[PDB]
Amino acid sequence: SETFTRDNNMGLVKQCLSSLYKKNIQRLTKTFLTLSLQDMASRVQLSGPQEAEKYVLHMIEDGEIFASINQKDGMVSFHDNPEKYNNPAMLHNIDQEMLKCIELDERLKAMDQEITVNPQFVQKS
Amino acid sequence: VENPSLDLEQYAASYSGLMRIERLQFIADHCPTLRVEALKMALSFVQRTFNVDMYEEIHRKLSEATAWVEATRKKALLKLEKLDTDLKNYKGNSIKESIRRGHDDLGDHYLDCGDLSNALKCYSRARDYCTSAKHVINMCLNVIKVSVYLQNWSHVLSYVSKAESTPEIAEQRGERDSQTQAILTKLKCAAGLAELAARKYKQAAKCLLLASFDHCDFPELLSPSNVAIYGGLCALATFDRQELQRNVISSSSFKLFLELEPQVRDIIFKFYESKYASCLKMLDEMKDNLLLDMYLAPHVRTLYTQIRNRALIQYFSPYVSADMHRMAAAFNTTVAALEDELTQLILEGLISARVDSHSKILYARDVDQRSTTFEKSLLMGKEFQRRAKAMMLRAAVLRNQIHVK
Amino acid sequence: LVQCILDNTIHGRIDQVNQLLELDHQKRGGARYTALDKWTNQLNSLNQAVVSKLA
Repeated sequence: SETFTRDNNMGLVKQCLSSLYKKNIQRLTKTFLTLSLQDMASRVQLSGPQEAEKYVLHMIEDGEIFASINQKDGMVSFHDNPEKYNNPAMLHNIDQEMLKCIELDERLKAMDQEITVNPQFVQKS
Repeated sequence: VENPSLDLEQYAASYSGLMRIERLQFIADHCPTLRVEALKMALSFVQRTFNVDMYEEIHRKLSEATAWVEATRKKALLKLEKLDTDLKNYKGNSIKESIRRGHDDLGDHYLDCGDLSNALKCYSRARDYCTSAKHVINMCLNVIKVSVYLQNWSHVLSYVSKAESTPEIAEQRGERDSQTQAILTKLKCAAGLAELAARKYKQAAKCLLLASFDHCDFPELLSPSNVAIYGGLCALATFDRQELQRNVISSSSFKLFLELEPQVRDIIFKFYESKYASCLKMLDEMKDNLLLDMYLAPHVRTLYTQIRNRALIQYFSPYVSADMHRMAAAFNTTVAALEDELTQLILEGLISARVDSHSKILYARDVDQRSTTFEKSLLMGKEFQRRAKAMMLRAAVLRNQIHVK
Repeated sequence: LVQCILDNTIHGRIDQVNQLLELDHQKRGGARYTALDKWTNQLNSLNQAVVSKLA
């Protein structure tokens, strides 16, 4: 504690503790379709089904996880269906990344054209 | 851990020769009520094996934990000087044939008394004095047999590969299929023992299945009774279904070995027939006995884990959705305990499935190739763009000559 | 059915909870995505080589 507070980065380390719980919950999605809140809290050491419900709900709100909460049975179901890559919005995302690569290529080509016209260059080549 | 189910009638007939006494080193720790009986046979056993410095070891071990006898040890020490007389005559003759012929017969003798260091050094210097093709064949058996006793394999592996390739692959035809003593069966058993101790179970099984029972009756290298155990356990843990059927079930050479031990034969067959509740039960009973095997004790835990893991993968292979209640029963475990086992398998990537812990059903997962391809390609583009923009900034700091003094 | 599936003589899977055998009349010519996977993997190593050519 003294080392981290001396370096003034207190809070970043506490964010590592909270992110470990999120990382453990995200690992549950790689193995489970439906997990009880009590059972999940015992694997991620959240000490309570109520705490697990709040932790999972926050992840859904932030978009970190794809899951739903069922209070009738006290179960959490993981819906691993991010996107089908069929909507026209995916086309818009593709051309946004393509434009970034094109602009990157234009700068790369322009800066080597400055090298070719350099009097210092072609003298040593 | 008492095991009264061990049939002493079968076990006494399983080992023969020197391997009986070596097993008792560990067994006698927790098997009382036979010390008086052992003394009865000790009258004809003290003279046996030419024990000189082993006698002091046995009596001191139990005494430190929890003179008619001493007379025998003192008298036997004088016989050590007599054997040295025969060695002088060979050197005086100065004949290569006389030394070479008597060396091979004398070489086996130092092994019995206990001069391991002296015996090994002879073959190293005698290699340059051997130029004939026959002399090459004989020394291969001797060096491997001795090296097994002192438990080394770095030298054995070096000579094994060279001997099979340097002389035009065993002299082409094999010199009339070797001599009367077929060495081809002997190197196969030796290679299996060497590879098994090297934490290579797959190679040990391959070198053990290629053996013929008619020429596999040597009570000096390894007992034939446990040859089937070694070749079955290693093959079960490593070989897949295609390899197991072709190399074990359909192998006529290995069927003779399986007749010796019906338990290992039934375990392999039950595994093939998708009968895991019965197969694992027999393995559990046999597990304690295998722990007393000198060449199999350290590999029992890993072999059993691999066999069970292979059974779990094979069980779920023909299912797109499997009930966890039936699956747990087939593996002699509870649903909760089996769920933990499947969690590690799925995380490791050996099983592509997800566990529905509401109705206790294991659902096979079908990945989408199109979605997976798109997400990994976009991830590659994002990483490439970040890398390119980072290095194009590096070109600025390199061109501008920016550094910390 | 389990023996046939394990022997690759029957191409299908068993739905135990419904007592079903769903066959494999699927898996069309999706080798285009497999080719795109190799293209992406080769490109991933290519960027690192160009950026890290000498220093």
